[PDB]
Amino acid sequence: TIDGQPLSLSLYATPADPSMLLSAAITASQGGGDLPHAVMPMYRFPVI
Amino acid sequence: LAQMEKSYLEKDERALEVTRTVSLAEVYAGLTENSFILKDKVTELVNAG
Repeated sequence: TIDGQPLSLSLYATPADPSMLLSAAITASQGGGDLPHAVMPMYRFPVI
Repeated sequence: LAQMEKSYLEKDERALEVTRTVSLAEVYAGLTENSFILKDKVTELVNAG
């Protein structure tokens, strides 16, 4: 203008949106229990 | 307790049950050092206490 102020208005850039935070549960896989060696005892079946 | 119980069950075997009848007169006769007859030494030591 006569005073130095601009006629055409300014551009308003869009701000960035807040992102959505993500989490996860990674999982493991260990081996199972393997059977030991069997020993024969001295007692009968109802006692053992 | 379960450790000691499992060890007992794994290490327990049956038996070998031997009865040995021992006559002391035989041992006193086959003593090979101051051996004696039991039936005479008992009356000796009873009448002479």
